[PDB]
Amino acid sequence: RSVLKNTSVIDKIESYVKQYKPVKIDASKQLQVIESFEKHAMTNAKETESLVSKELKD
Amino acid sequence: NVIQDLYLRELKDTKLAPSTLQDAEGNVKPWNPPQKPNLPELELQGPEALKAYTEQNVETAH
Repeated sequence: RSVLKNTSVIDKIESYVKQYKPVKIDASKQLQVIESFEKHAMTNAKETESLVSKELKD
Repeated sequence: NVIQDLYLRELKDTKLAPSTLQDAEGNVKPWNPPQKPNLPELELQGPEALKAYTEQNVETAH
């Protein structure tokens, strides 16, 4: 800014930048899909685990 | 002598040449804002996908 001697636009774009400073807001969208996915996955994982462990001892 | 004459003449009779800030604006790229903050779409939302996936790939691991 101290480079520009025509400064009356650096204050403008500074204020515009600081205005739109939360340019994009927070996202956690993996919290409904991750838990649902975890349930189906967990169910299947434990089933497989128990099955093959059982077979090993058999 | 001539130095003084020039110094005087030059300085006095026009210090700066005209300039206009408004004219400058046309010749420079103007600030323009990014469009949309954006929000990512809810990827694979709900068990609609899961019920589909369990059925779709009931594929075992051999």
